[PDB]
Amino acid sequence: HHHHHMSSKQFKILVNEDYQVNVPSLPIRDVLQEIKYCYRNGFEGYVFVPEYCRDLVDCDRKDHYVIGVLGNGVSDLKPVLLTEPSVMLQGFIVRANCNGVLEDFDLKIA
Repeated sequence: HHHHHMSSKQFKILVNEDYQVNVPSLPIRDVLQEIKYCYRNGFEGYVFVPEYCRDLVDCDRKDHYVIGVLGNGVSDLKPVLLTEPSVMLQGFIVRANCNGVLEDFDLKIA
């Protein structure tokens, strides 16, 4: 029998809705390892950019990946391209040093 239990972590991440940022992207194998690192150690050095603010994110390697946040409630962390069209995309967690506001995120690995 299935039994509901907590299987995700809570993180306080800086949210960027105001500033244009140029961010690094990675090959898919490296982003999968980076998502494991962040799930264990947190998101220092990262900001979350909501999907409605996607035009704020520049990148020199559009063929490579960033951290995507997918789904409602408990969101999944998955490698995504910045052009990801999924209607389930909440936003991106990208390396940046800009100002923002603090928000809570309930996350697990895809």
